[PDB]
Amino acid sequence: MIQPQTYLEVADNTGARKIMCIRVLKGSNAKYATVGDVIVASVKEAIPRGAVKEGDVVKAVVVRTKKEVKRPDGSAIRFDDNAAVIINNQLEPRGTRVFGPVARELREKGFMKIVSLAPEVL
Amino acid sequence: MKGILGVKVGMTRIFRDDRAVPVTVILAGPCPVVQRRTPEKDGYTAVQLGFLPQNPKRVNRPLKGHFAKAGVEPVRILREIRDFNPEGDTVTVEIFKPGERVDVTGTSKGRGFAGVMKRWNFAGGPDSHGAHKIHRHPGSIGNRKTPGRVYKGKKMAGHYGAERVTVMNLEVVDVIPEENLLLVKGAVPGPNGGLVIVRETKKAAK
Amino acid sequence: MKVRASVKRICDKCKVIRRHGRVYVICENPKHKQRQG
Amino acid sequence: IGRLPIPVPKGVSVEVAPGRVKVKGPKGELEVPVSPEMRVVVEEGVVRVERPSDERRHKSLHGLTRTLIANAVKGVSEGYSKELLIKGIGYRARLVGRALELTVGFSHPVVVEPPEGITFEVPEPTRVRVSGIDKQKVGQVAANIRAIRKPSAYHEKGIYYAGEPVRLKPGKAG
RNA sequence: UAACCGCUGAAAGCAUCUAAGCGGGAAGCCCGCCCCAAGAUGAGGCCUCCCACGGCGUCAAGCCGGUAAGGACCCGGGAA
RNA sequence: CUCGAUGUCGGCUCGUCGCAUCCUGGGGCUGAAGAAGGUCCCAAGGGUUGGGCUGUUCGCCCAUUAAAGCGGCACGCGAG
RNA sequence: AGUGAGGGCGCGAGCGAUAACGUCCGCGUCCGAGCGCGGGAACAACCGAGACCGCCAGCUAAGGCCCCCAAGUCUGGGCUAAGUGGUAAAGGAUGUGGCGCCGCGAAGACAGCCAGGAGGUUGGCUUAGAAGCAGCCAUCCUUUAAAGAGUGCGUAAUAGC
Repeated sequence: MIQPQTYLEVADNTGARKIMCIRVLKGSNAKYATVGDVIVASVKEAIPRGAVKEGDVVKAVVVRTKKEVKRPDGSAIRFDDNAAVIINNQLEPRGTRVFGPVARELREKGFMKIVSLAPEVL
Repeated sequence: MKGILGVKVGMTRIFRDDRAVPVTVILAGPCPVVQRRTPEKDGYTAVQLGFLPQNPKRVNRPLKGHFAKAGVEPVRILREIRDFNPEGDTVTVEIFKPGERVDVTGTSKGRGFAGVMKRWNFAGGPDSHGAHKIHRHPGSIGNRKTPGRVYKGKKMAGHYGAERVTVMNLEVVDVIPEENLLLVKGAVPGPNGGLVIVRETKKAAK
Repeated sequence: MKVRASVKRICDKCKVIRRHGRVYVICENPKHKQRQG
Repeated sequence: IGRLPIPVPKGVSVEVAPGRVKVKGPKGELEVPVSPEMRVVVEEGVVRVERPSDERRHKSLHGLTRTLIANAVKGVSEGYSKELLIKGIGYRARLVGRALELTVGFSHPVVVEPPEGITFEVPEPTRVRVSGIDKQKVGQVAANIRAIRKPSAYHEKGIYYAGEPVRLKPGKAG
């Protein structure tokens, strides 16, 4: 569901759909890279070419596995942990990416692009 | 602004365009069992009862205390100040309107006797490089010539369940005038299928 | 302005004001707020 | 010799009562303080403050009872109106009845109320002030209003007593 | 009310917030918020109720029944 | 005083007071436009993060943060 | 026969930082070793005072007398009023009260007031401006409210206070 130190997944312009975040970008007292949140990290996994690198950005929270509990008592869980990498502003990293729909995301809102972008099966 | 009750159980419901969860308040309807007139108890107020547990069972005193303004045949009773009795019998079949905010409390389910572990926060000590106490145990208690001894009021092990308490604001959600019941989405303060009460205070400027 | 001390007035006509054992110099220039009580 | 001479014209209700001096004129039944030793008279047209000594306490007391009750009188004679001028591109003003129109906080609700001798005068409103009765409480309320926005040394847009020369300092660099 | 801002005013026959008297003012102080609490011998306040209980050397503040006025005991049950 | 006996570090866990207060606010001051800094007096209310390496508390460094204070109590804590 | 090492206080030199309930020596007292009573809150050595034993006797030290607790909430004359009492220096101040002193042209005072704030006062440099109120000094005259070689708000001098 969350974590501080983390081996997380992504799938943007990733070096590798994996980076380790330090912590949560929220109210100074992290403890939860939580669903639909924004946080900090560097790469863990490799990267053929790609302008990505073995650095560190911050970004926004996708999937989780341990209760995506929504306002409308909409409920879900994906046996997957990953978010999209950000470039400053938030403005996402890559041109596309491998994943899809569901409230929590769009709801957080700031990232419509991610929104229309990851649609279909997967 | 007060309701007397037999707290039922907590359960989930739906509102507007979304579900959320409530609780079951139930109260026949207490009545003017005793009044502190002010000249009577210048701490003026109303004391009432709200049900009835067997009559064959009942001390004379009770029988006549009732006699007083005479009412019925119960045992559930208690009091609250600064609350007029624009009646001489109360139910809530309106008494408590929904879509309103409330404050309320009740008996507090009865814990046990667990130290630094329970009672207080922070789950005990640590575990491994040390096991001659494995995982948790009691913090520290004072010192040499500081106060020169053992302190006097920091949290402490044991019995911390047989007590009572309340919750600040909560929502009145819904009113079922028939079976004198009300759904309120509440911290089920203390058990359920037992005793509670509600009162409303909050000149709270957001 | 203040200082647990000093104060020998200043603004050429800076006022020695007696207020609450409060050695407070009053003038016509903020520069002199002399609070030494 | 000097710190105690004043006449009580108008035949004002110039009298001393329960250890309090009662000065009654246009109505201002002003209560002018009476230190037990100060003492005073009002005969013919002459009203005098006496001095049961002349040391520090007393002498100041003299300057006072004299000046302040003198007040009691001049006051009871007219009605105490404080002349005041509101001025600033950023501000509005009208009596409204019994409050303080006022507007220069860019979220203008300024509904005030008139304490007592206080009558509101909007004849402008650039020129605009109040009338009171009680010289102390009047200068005061006036103040309350001034205070609530008035300041501005470097750029004006405030309320001003008579409106002192408002000393002003430059803004940026030029 | 803290610093800090003012009103009315002398002693310093012009002035000053300043002993005099009045006001402004801090997430802080008493309260308002919940939780204890007359073993606060300085309460108990109110309600109902058995009778002023019955025998003994007056000083009967001792005995026995007195009242199931009530409660305890044992039993049986309890998120206590 | 103590050698017929007082366990010294580092850390842990539970901490308790303190103000020369760090974040908090209240402020007069500015070389104060705004914003933002910086300059003192008032006030402890709550608050006063994770890791790295180093047995080191200090420290230097990563990432934030409103902020990530100094210190009293044998540099609190072995009858924990 | 016993101590053969002791400390404290005051004064006088060491030393030490002219620090320490430091340690060195000396004059004295001290305290132990009596120094058991008073006492100053209570405190081995700071002022009083030597206890052989009594008194339901009286005079006194020191130091005390509103009360807690014996003893005038004495009298008399002041001076502070901050609570100093109820630890502190450097140093700061129209604190408080006191000198022993200076201004009184009732040729009626000072803060408060009124009005004029006088004509050569007009470069000296700089004059873009000094024509007191821009920098290197000027130290004169007439003239009356008695006279500003102009103490001061200032820009372009100047003009106004």
